[PDB]
Amino acid sequence: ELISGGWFREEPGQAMSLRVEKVLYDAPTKFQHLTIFESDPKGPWGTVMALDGCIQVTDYDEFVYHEVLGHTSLCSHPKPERVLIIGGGDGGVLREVLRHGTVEHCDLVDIDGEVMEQSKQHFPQISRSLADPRATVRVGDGLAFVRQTPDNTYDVVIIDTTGEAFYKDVLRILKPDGICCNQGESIWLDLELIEKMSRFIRETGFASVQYALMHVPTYPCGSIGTLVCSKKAGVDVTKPLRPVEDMPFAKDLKYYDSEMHKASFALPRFARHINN
Amino acid sequence: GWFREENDQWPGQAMSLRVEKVLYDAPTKFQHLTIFESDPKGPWGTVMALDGCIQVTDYDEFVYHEVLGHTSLCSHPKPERVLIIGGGDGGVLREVLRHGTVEHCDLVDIDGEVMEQSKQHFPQISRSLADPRATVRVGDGLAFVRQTPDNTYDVVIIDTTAFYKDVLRILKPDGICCNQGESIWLDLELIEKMSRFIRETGFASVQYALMHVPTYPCGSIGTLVCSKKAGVDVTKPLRPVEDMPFAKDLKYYDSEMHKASFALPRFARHINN
Ligand SMILES: C[S@@H](CCCN)C[C@H]1O[C@@H](n2cnc3c(N)ncnc32)[C@H](O)[C@@H]1O
Ligand SMILES: C[S@@H](CCCN)C[C@H]1O[C@@H](n2cnc3c(N)ncnc32)[C@H](O)[C@@H]1O
Ligand SMILES: Cc1ccc(COc2cccc3nc(N)nc(N)c23)cc1
Repeated sequence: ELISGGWFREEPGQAMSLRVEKVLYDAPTKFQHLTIFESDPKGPWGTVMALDGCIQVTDYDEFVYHEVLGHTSLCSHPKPERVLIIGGGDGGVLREVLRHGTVEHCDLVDIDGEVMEQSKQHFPQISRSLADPRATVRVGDGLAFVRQTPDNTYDVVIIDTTGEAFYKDVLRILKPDGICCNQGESIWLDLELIEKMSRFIRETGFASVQYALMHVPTYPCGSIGTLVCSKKAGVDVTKPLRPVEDMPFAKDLKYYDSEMHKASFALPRFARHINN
Repeated sequence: GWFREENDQWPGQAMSLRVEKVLYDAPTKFQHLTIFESDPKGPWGTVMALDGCIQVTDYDEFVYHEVLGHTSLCSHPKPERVLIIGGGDGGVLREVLRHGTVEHCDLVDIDGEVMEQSKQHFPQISRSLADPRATVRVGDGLAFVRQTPDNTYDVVIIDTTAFYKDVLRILKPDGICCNQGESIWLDLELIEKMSRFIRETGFASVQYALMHVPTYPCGSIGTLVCSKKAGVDVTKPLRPVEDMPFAKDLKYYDSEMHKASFALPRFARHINN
């Protein structure tokens, strides 16, 4: 029950407010509250999607997190043929993955079928990937999906979502050269959580884990990062194995390139122990 | 009990912080100055705004002060005399003073009430103001540079809320000017203009360095790093901070972050080529 002309508010002791031009969807789903609106056309954001009160997608900045997740992982892999995306119901990470000609197939599993339906309706430049015949899009819980996946199925697993048994399944379903990249977390709000997850994922049996920081302006404090995790040892994910500049789509990307890839693993000194 | 930030140039958008206690709120001869204690449940601590725009918080002031102070002084072969225009809070100056090469720093800020309030409410920032190697002037930086001799400064840092020709003129041959330089998300066209304008004034190279500033609108800002002498690749450090004894005291800046900060998203990269 957002109203056109009203203001959408996101909140300890800080709030962000964006004026609403047209409400497109606002209702609880089976799993979470989903809000989609056209923002004030006098500002840059365009259409906005929020999940339980928190902006997840906007027209203006959607490309950052999708390009970074899709390319930092696939450009770290020698031949990414088969890819899994867990979450990603909006289609953005999938759109990026499908740019890569080496990809033969990509499975995507998101628990909330209404997010994909609403992204098809109101974010066609993000969600058009979901109709690709190289993609199999499924509605289900990713926890159960990886539990039921055979050993050695995927070259790359991306976890684009909003436990010890889960990560051991991710490690087991990846092939020997496997690369995983995981949910965004903030060096400003979540530093302790990042340092724990990084230790835990190495302990689980990944050979290396490096955090890649990116400039997402609509995420709280304006950055987020992903842990890029290599199953095999001797792999340096911080310098691209397969530079995107050698691929025919590089000029179409709005954020990512090789210079940003190498830059993203440089952290502010207070966080640098995450990576060394 | 909320401070609300919203600027006419970015319509239908706002950021707000809960106010625990108001410390100061008055116009000044030049601008509106607001200082408050923010919610103790949150990280920001004490907050200073000027004309309704947050300029400093206890929590993240290190980022903008380290980037400005160290990107510029680490890009200079031997920075002995430094000018700061603005910076009445003391933060750039505190960073500039870490450097053993610096013999003297002049700091010229138009607003004396800023410095006064900063000594009162931000002592861990404004202690620098009392340093024997600094001279602090209340006054317009536009007038100050006009009345400064050619070839006076190694580094000019413009930390603010004909002029550039004067900055170019007062810098020695190998001089570096660094200026606060706007958001790639909300003012990218202003950065393009400024970059071209400074280059045509006669700086030989101008490069934009991006940094993560969590209390700034959309979480980032950058500075334009400008060299009078050509061939000067500012984007790699000439005096790496790691060879200096205060390197581990820093909370944000090091040489990996220096190099990284000049890598721009593809949509903004035409600022640097
Ligand atoms: C919209 S997407 C985040 C925006 C960046 N593209 C986050 C999705 O993760 C899904 N999600 C959350 N938990 C799960 C599980 N357990 N399984 C699959 N998908 C999940 C949720 O439905 C969102 O659509
Ligand atoms: C607070 S500082 C903000 C950045 C975080 N250190 C911005 C300062 O610039 C001063 N300022 C503004 N205009 C001028 C001029 N024209 N000259 C000098 N100082 C100036 C102003 O009073 C602020 O303290
Ligand atoms: C003073 C000022 C702050 C931010 C901005 C632009 O930014 C935003 C605006 C509104 C809502 C936002 N909500 C989220 N999540 N993120 C943002 N960056 C948001 C402009 C001006």
